[PDB]
Amino acid sequence: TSIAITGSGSCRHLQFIPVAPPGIPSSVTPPTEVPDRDPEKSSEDDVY
Amino acid sequence: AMTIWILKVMNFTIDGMGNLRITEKGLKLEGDSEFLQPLYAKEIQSRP
Repeated sequence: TSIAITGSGSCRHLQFIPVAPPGIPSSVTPPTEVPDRDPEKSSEDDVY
Repeated sequence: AMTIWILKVMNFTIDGMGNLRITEKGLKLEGDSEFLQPLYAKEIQSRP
């Protein structure tokens, strides 16, 4: 009745049975890079 | 004379108790720290 030839293993990104798939995946949102910097400080008590 | 003795003992420079500083969270040590007697601790959780 039906034949479904599908990829796997090293063919993960490949499907070979034409089902007419219109699937268009979205794009990964760019996350803001958050580098952490801890330089030394002179005392803010110098102000007082 | 007594206050100058305090300033000489604790080395009250312009920026606090020498390199040691005291803030809201707790001690911030801008110098090395070698202790003669055994210390104690509760956790040591280094920052990521």
